[PDB]
Amino acid sequence: GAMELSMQGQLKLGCIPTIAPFLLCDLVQEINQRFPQLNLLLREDTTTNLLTALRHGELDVLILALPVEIDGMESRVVGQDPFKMVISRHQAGAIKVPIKYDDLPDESVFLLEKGHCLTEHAVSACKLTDKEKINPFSATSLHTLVQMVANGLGTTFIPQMAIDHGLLDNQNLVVIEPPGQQAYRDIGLVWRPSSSRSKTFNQLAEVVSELL
Amino acid sequence: GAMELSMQGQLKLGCIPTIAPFLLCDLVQEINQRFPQLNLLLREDTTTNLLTALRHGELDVLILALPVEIDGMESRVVGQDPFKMVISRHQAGAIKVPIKYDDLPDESVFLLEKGHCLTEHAVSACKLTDKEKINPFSATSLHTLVQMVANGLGTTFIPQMAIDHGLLDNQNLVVIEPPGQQAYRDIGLVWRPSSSRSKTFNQLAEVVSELL
Ligand SMILES: [Cl-]
Ligand SMILES: [Cl-]
Repeated sequence: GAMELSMQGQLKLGCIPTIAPFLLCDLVQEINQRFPQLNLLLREDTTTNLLTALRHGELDVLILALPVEIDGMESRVVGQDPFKMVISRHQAGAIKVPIKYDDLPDESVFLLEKGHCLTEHAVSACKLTDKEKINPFSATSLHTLVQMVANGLGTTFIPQMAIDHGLLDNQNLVVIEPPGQQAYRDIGLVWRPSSSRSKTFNQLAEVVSELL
Repeated sequence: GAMELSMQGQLKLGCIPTIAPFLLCDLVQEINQRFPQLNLLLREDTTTNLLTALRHGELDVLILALPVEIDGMESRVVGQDPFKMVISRHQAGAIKVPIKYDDLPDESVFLLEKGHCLTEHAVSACKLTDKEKINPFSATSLHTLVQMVANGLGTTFIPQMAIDHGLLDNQNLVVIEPPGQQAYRDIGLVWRPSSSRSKTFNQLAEVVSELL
């Protein structure tokens, strides 16, 4: 017979569509080795929906792009994710580098629908002020946004973690620096102040910071 | 001065999240060369939302997994996308091959939320009849579903086109054949019967069939 006897057990973690496919792959491989009793149940959803789920106790912690509205929550910024622009190789001649937005055709910049925080972060961080350059057809996923660029329709802003995880592979794209010397987004963890699991969240924050 | 003068112009194409990241990359590279004046505006959304958009004339054509409810629309099946199961390498010993669902632990099969047609297609095609094997926490994207499997939490069904496009890269997974000799989903194009662009859609259908 036998005698019966913080990074242990189950965690429900939410993450946005422009981070989850990329960073969470690395996070899972790291915690598999370093914290092998931690089981991560994962939710992918856009920022507003994740915040509601967090406030309602349906998720324990979020990995978000910041800043976004997170009134009343605890957060910790864990790193920075640079922005690049991308263009198809077959349109790369028709656009000169360094990029000056004023020299692009009108309606040449494709962006995600506004429910995705990537658009607000990229437009402000990369200083796109001329709305006439934005194409009126809004993209609805990062993959189909890139595919439209790969089809030659224009340009867009892409996070570095997507490039590092192969999003552009076999799509014959060229990666360009955007305007601005603050062309990145912050990445952070967000949780409830009343949570008893702060020690767990801060250990996870350290792991995530090492992946950025 | 100068004199002024079917696969030409703009097409709005909708596609589901478990196809769009994979097949559309190939489709864009093929049409870039074969039909260079065809501009593809892309929408990614789940099946029900795409059907509404198609019926309302907000999209021209869909690439769907079939069968799903498409009353009143024209469709054409263009190929078959096999299913596989996946498990983490570190749990691969604890699950014997060939897979018999009855020998899996209860709650070991993770599935997408029901708004994603992958779950109905995979469960019927791969003959999962024992609901006790399904984990009650539903996944909300194909990427985070795979990441939970990579974390060792269980197993799931994945479409072959995702495997062929590198979804499992660097996640230390093992690919297994599911039960059944009809373990695949049909892929098809769907459009309005009153459309005047049938010649365009049938040419696109031929291109897509060559990618499967
Ligand atoms: Cl978002
Ligand atoms: Cl769907």
